[PDB]
Amino acid sequence: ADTIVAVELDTYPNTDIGDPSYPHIGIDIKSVRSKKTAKWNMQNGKVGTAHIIYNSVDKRLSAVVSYPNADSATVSYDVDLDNVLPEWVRVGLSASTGLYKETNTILSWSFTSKLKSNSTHETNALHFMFNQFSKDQKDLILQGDATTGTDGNLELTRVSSNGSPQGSSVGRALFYAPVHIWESSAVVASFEATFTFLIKSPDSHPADGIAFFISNIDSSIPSGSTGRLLGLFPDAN
Amino acid sequence: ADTIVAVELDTYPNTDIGDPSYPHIGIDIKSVRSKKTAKWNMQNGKVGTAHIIYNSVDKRLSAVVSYPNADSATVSYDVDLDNVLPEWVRVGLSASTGLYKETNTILSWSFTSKLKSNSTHETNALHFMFNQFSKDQKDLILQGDATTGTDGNLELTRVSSNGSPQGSSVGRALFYAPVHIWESSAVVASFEATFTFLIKSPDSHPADGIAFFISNIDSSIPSGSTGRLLGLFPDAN
Amino acid sequence: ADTIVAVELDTYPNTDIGDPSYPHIGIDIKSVRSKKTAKWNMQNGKVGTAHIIYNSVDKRLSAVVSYPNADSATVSYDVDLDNVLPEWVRVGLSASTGLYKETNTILSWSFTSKLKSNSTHETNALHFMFNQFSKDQKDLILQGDATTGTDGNLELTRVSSNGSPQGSSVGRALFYAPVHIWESSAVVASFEATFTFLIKSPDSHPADGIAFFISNIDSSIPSGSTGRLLGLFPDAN
Amino acid sequence: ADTIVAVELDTYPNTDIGDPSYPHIGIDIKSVRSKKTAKWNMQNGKVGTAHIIYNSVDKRLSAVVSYPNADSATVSYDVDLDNVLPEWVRVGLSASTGLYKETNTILSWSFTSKLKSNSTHETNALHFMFNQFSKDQKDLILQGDATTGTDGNLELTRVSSNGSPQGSSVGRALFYAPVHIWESSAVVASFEATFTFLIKSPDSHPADGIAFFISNIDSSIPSGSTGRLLGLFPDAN
Ligand SMILES: CC(=O)N[C@H]1[C@H](O[C@@H]2[C@@H](OC[C@H]3O[C@H](O)[C@@H](O)[C@@H](O[C@H]4O[C@H](CO)[C@@H](O)[C@H](O)[C@@H]4O[C@@H]4O[C@H](CO)[C@@H](O)[C@H](O)[C@H]4NC(C)=O)[C@@H]3O)O[C@H](CO)[C@@H](O)[C@@H]2O)O[C@H](CO)[C@@H](O)[C@@H]1O
Ligand SMILES: CC(=O)N[C@H]1[C@H](O[C@@H]2[C@@H](OC[C@H]3O[C@H](O)[C@@H](O)[C@@H](O[C@H]4O[C@H](CO)[C@@H](O)[C@H](O)[C@@H]4O[C@@H]4O[C@H](CO)[C@@H](O)[C@H](O)[C@H]4NC(C)=O)[C@@H]3O)O[C@H](CO)[C@@H](O)[C@@H]2O)O[C@H](CO)[C@@H](O)[C@@H]1O
Ligand SMILES: CC(=O)N[C@H]1[C@H](O[C@@H]2[C@@H](OC[C@H]3O[C@H](O)[C@@H](O)[C@@H](O[C@H]4O[C@H](CO)[C@@H](O)[C@H](O)[C@@H]4O[C@@H]4O[C@H](CO)[C@@H](O)[C@H](O)[C@H]4NC(C)=O)[C@@H]3O)O[C@H](CO)[C@@H](O)[C@@H]2O)O[C@H](CO)[C@@H](O)[C@@H]1O
Ligand SMILES: CC(=O)N[C@H]1[C@H](O[C@@H]2[C@@H](OC[C@H]3O[C@H](O)[C@@H](O)[C@@H](O[C@H]4O[C@H](CO)[C@@H](O)[C@H](O)[C@@H]4O[C@@H]4O[C@H](CO)[C@@H](O)[C@H](O)[C@H]4NC(C)=O)[C@@H]3O)O[C@H](CO)[C@@H](O)[C@@H]2O)O[C@H](CO)[C@@H](O)[C@@H]1O
Ligand SMILES: [Ca+2]
Ligand SMILES: [Ca+2]
Ligand SMILES: [Ca+2]
Ligand SMILES: [Ca+2]
Ligand SMILES: [Mn+2]
Ligand SMILES: [Mn+2]
Ligand SMILES: [Mn+2]
Ligand SMILES: [Mn+2]
Repeated sequence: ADTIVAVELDTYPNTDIGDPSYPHIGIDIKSVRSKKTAKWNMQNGKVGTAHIIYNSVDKRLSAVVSYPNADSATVSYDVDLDNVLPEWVRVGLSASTGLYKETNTILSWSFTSKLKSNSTHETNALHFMFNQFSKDQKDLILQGDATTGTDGNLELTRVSSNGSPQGSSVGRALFYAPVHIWESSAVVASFEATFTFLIKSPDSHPADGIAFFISNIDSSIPSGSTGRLLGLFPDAN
Repeated sequence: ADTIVAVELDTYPNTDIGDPSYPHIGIDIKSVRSKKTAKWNMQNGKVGTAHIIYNSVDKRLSAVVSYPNADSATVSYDVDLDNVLPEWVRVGLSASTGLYKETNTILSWSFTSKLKSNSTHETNALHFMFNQFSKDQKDLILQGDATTGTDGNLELTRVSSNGSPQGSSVGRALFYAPVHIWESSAVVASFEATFTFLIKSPDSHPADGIAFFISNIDSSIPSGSTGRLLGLFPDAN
Repeated sequence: ADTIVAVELDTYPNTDIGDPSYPHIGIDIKSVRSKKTAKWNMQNGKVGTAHIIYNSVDKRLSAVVSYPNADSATVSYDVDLDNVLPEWVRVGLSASTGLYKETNTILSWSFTSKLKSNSTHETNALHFMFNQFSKDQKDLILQGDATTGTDGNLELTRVSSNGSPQGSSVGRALFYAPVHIWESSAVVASFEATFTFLIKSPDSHPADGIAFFISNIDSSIPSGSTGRLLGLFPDAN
Repeated sequence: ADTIVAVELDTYPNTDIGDPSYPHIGIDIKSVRSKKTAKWNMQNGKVGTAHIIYNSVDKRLSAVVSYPNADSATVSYDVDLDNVLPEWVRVGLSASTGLYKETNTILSWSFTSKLKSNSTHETNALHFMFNQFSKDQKDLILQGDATTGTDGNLELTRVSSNGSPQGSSVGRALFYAPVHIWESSAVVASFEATFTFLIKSPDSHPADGIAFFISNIDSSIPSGSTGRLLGLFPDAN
């Protein structure tokens, strides 16, 4: 079973499995039942921005989601990633739909990871920035229904040619190269991710959400993880 | 008076004004009496590295000081900088000696500040990195006994030609350009500073320490700030 | 008697002083009479992007100006900056209008300067990025009619309250901190500048242009350098 | 066959296949017979630094190799990479030994690639920096005799326990993720690579050299490319 650490932008509330009674953002550590959440005033049809940050000194994972001229939603949680994730991982974006749908369009995504070992200026780093996605994005591993190229955007879940979202869809996009997230000999290790999305829904209550996640290198979409499971978890435990 | 926020690498314990009975690192908010401190195993004659970080989401200021092949001292403190510092500040390094002395050599210094406002990828940033200092460092405002050029280093406090430290010396070096540390319309604001130093001392107990600070633009060394005041405070209150 | 090195986005052809008989971009070394130019299909009312680059290895200064879904204008020129500019300079943007006007709006501006001396990874660098300008931009030195704040933009030349550009106007904005552009002991020295502008003109032929420039630290707008002189030169020599 | 663009630090002169009669640095475009070379005063036993740069505006590939306190060798060549390399490539380091040997130790390696298309601040970038290599470097694809971990360095060619180099050895190390080197809709595309090496040789004339290269994603060591072929070319055409 995959080891997952994710920050979810949960648009549909599934109270039966622990979700709060409204759209929210949460920090999930190995389970879809968020260890911490915050109310999120999702704005249907508007481009928003998510920013995730973490550093080994504070051992605190935080996320801020906001829309232009609007209050931002903030969530933070104390977690020592050394004891949760393996040394090498893959980072990515996941999204899903179930009975209800929504577009899970990613317009830009950037990631920076830095490791500082016990030495002078000896800092190892990885940084990638996508402000436009091409049809053949060789450095991205697309899983499920995720596709790129449509107007230079990344569509995590299935969308029809006329532009409408489909139900029962799952898709992920992971950066090709493995990332060295931590090391026992690192004085300081830190990462930062940012991505802009566009969640549009024609129906009543949009579903299900988008999630930025970190996982074991060989992770793949668990079978039957559409809907509430966000393409990350095998069950709702 | 000046508004000061600093991270001190205090080498001499002044128990009468609140210092712990050993060398330590501390976080000072408008007072030399550190709001929080941590034991620091200072290594006389060795080059060490200090790393300070802060972000508006966690509103937590942290510092890590370490020497190659040795544990690192860490100190953190929750503080909302919007309520302590003016919108525009100047960042710098300060050091002093009193009855006892030590060299306060800075071998490198780097700083990165980022402000993200309510817009797409509209991030304002400033970054400077000095790995060598010249005799005529036009982008540094030197105050007190601070000088540059000797072997490409920055000597905060007075050192004679033969290479030995002088007592009752104070010196600071501030980056020329003002830094926009925070803004009411910022989704995320964060900064990071790093510097390597070399504290060498002929005497028994070295004194007094080095400090990375942030202050009002027009700040200058308070009178009598040699010794325990680290060139930052006018009194010990 | 300022030393000026500039890349001009010349909107009005002043053939009496050497201009080609059409809008163009040019590389000026100490004189308004460009050492090299290239035809530029200026698009009234549209946001464009200028990108300037230079490195001490090739000792070649190049610039590219372009608008979306349009051909870009390119101009390059071989010049050893060590022999033209002082070691320390200030970088900035300049603009002017004469009998004819146009708005000289700057929507963003970034600059990166790197110096690599004779040592291991010993690189000195400076980088600043403005994606939004505030009313009180303390890190910018505004000269002439230049102002900031209007919608988060930088208006190099005077614009009335309704939005119409004014004739006979000059404005410049220089980054506060001096920049160490070159050093005799540098293995590699290089810089890069990028800025987006919006030139709008209600009249027949727009005038006069915008220019990215590098100068001696104490430079200021020369007397009567409105119009064709772009706020950079004292005369048309 | 593979498409190769490389910058070689050739330590052994093979006059028969076109090499100058002294150690040199050269730019190879699809052939081991450099399109341009420059004399290189290789210093056996000392750590050196290579720096490669290129940009689509000047369409010029340049390299600078140097040792602390010594003049540097420089070589440049005009080449439009859009017409030589496929859109997606992999970048790496190669080295080989033949009848004669030398150690081809890489102590650090960094690369930055940027693509700016017809859009506002829409820049795609990739950057990685290794200042230490681990035993299990998951983001590197090691080919041939290349190994990592020995004192935190990357040994491109076979070396023994006591530290001496072996003859008839070839090794390469490519960054895991493919790199989007150019795009028809890019206003500016550029890259920069830097690496520090240590060439030590106990015998008469060291051989054969180190090379930084760019190739088609699926490139692999051609059969019998030890010696003068540098693990890059199938023959000496
Ligand atoms: C076709 C498909 O892709 N199927 C996926 C599947 O998707 C799930 C599907 O769920 C539809 C409904 O399923 C159940 O009936 C309920 O869970 C229902 O949720 C509402 O009711 C439950 C129980 O009463 C509540 O706990 C839950 O919070 C929710 O409440 C409703 O919330 C709205 C908004 O707040 C409110 O306005 C309503 O009043 C409130 N209803 C009530 C009665 O109070 C589901 O709607 O589609 C969902 C949305 O797309 C997914 O989230 C579901 O997962 O999932 C499985 C497993 O993950 C997958 O394998 C399958 O392919
Ligand atoms: C010349 C100059 O620049 N003067 C500065 C001046 O510098 C100060 C000066 O202080 C010297 C001594 O001053 C007092 O005598 C004491 O504060 C003494 O400190 C020891 O004693 C006090 C009081 O008993 C203790 O509270 C304090 O912790 C310290 O204790 C001693 O600590 C050592 C190490 O742990 C231990 O080995 C001893 O056993 C212990 N002593 C006892 C009795 O227990 C000072 O030494 O020089 C200092 C060092 O350079 C500075 O830190 C002082 O600031 O400062 C003023 C005001 O800031 C400035 O204006 C002036 O120019
Ligand atoms: C009020 C103010 O700010 N004054 C500035 C002043 O600004 C200058 C002013 O110039 C206006 C005209 O001045 C002269 O009459 C001419 O130079 C004229 O330029 C045209 O004519 C000359 C000479 O014949 C040509 O060499 C030149 O290319 C231009 O040609 C005309 O171009 C258009 C477009 O291509 C074409 O359609 C016309 O047919 C063609 N005319 C002819 C006869 O062929 C000036 O227009 O305003 C200018 C524009 O705003 C500025 O560029 C001028 O500098 O400048 C001084 C000194 O710099 C400053 O101190 C003063 O305050
Ligand atoms: C074991 C192995 O890995 N083999 C590789 C193989 O490696 C090659 C091998 O070459 C050894 C010698 O091979 C021939 O004898 C010559 O090419 C010789 O080179 C010298 O002589 C030629 C011809 O006369 C000159 O053109 C050439 O420049 C060189 O000149 C000598 O240079 C020195 C220094 O300037 C000077 O002092 C000498 O006087 C001068 N000699 C003369 C006669 O003038 C080779 O030495 O090992 C080499 C070094 O390790 C490799 O570079 C060779 O490639 O290569 C093949 C093909 O790539 C590979 O498949 C095989 O596995
Ligand atoms: Ca949910
Ligand atoms: Ca003290
Ligand atoms: Ca003109
Ligand atoms: Ca050779
Ligand atoms: Mn949830
Ligand atoms: Mn203290
Ligand atoms: Mn002109
Ligand atoms: Mn050669």
